[PDB]
Amino acid sequence: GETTDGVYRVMTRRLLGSTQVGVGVMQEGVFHTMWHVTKGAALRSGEGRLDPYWGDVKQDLVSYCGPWKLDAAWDGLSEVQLLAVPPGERAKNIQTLPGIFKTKDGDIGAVALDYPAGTSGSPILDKCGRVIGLYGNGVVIKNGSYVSAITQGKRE
Amino acid sequence: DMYIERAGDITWEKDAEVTGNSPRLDVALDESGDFSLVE
Ligand SMILES: Cc1nc(-c2ccc(C)c3ncccc23)c[nH]1
Repeated sequence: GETTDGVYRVMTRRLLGSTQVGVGVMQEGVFHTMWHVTKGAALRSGEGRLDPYWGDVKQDLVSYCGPWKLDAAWDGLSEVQLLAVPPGERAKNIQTLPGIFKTKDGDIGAVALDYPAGTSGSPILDKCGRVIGLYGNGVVIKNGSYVSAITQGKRE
Repeated sequence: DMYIERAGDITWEKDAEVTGNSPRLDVALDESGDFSLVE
């Protein structure tokens, strides 16, 4: 299959037409997405097959063909770009200064950008173009708007 | 079957659209991986 580094759409034909269920990142031969996108199911790339390798429903992350590769982190200071890939529209970089998810276990970056659920898995990047997390698991605020965690895995 | 299609390179793009705020939010994470507002 297509193993080229970059951002990808995740599609299904299980509904009407072809429907975009989410997005992911190919890096070092590994596909990274959010667990709620695939539910751990295998994926096609042409006539090539991608099998899950690693996942955790709590982190809401899953990796295909290998272990989680993405180990960059928000520095807690600088702005970032959501490389948003919405259903039926072109990849578009959107720059923002993360807010904070304050949890009993620690502080997490959060990005206040609203997009259709099919955008889940779009990468978040630092000034050097490194993926510091994935967009699409978070919360609905006072306003009715959506705030996402910057969800990052652990590299071993 | 779900399938993947490439949508672009992973690149910082200088002079991109700058938007969204930066809220500090009190949240809880459940065993099912769903965030919620602690208040
Ligand atoms: C069932 C489920 N839907 C999501 C979800 C992901 C991403 C975005 C941008 C969303 N926006 C509004 C509502 C839900 C969203 C998480 N889990």
